[PDB]
Amino acid sequence: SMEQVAMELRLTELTRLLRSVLDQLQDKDPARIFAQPVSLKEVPDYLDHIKHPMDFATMRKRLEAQGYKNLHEFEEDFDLIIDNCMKYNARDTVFYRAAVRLRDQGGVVLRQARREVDSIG
Repeated sequence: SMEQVAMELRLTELTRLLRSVLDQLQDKDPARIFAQPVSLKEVPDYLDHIKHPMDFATMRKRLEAQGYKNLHEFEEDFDLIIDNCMKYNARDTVFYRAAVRLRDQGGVVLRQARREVDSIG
């Protein structure tokens, strides 16, 4: 149908916008602490601690399969990155601190992304 195509164009355009959001968020992680999944070879107990691991590469795979239907789903995944880190790692670590800085800086980007998603529809 033509309606299915129109819906698919909206999804493609959301995907375009979330790709730009993802790039901007990942620039706020210049140490690349959150770039890749936590290694289960190097942290073998990780899944005993963290039930839903997340990282920027995993988000990018979902994004490119157009697997985020709305901004809420994308934000859920970004929040997992931060929240998992702040539980696994103690307050006095470079990892925890990187997450705090990513959260604070990403808030600005996400605030305007929400306005853009509503605005453009």
